[PDB]
Amino acid sequence: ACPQFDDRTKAAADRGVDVDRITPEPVWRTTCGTLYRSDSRGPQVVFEEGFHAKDVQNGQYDVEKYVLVNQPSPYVSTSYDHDLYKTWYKSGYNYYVDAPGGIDVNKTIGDTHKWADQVEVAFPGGIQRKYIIGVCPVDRQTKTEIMSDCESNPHYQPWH
Repeated sequence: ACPQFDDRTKAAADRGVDVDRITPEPVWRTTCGTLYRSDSRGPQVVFEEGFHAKDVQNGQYDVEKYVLVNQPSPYVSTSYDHDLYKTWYKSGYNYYVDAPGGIDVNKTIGDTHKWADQVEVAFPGGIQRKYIIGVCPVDRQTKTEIMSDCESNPHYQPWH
């Protein structure tokens, strides 16, 4: 099965997320399959730092408002869909994530909002580097992964 942790923000790269300010009430992901994140930053920084959120102290904690309007927030978005990179094909990297928890966005705010088809999992306080498996770069012209240039994260620590 998947290990469950009492700390729903075990995955976070940023200490000090205030779980009680997350609204509306979060439905936490309890599975442990691979998740994906498109990002413009290459693995040199992402594997060293993990994914930190833009604004844990003063960002937008309401999940509905954060989906309606992109704005600094305590959340790092990922998706259940390996192929979401093809929509976001101008972001040069597709990161493969194996992290506990996260807020299942469609379970929390419903499945009819603007980004429901992106099947998102939002990580409050981001995702520490030990939960990032690796990356594949994305070719903008063909919208495909450059699979000969993928890279494992030296800091990935398997946990199940």
